[PDB]
Amino acid sequence: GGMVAMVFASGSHVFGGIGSIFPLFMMVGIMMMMFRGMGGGQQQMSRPKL
Amino acid sequence: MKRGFARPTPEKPPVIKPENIVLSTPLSIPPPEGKPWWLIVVGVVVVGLL
Repeated sequence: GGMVAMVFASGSHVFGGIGSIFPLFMMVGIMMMMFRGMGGGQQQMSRPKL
Repeated sequence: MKRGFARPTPEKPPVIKPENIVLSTPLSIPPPEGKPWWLIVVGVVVVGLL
């Protein structure tokens, strides 16, 4: 967000309108990896084994 | 009239040797360990979108 904000403070306004889709899709993918993710050897019941 | 024939001491026959053999146990199939394939796929998308 700081990166988007930096571009906004400089005045490019390139992310206005449809250009904003790039930060949005990126932010969703990052969310999936950090909250759910996958376990190591301590979690034996991985979906394919169960 | 026949020719005489006296039977001598029997010659040694070839000796038979038995054998006890234990078979090798077959190999065991490796259980299905599994990689979190989707995680690295999202990863390469995120770094590319950046």
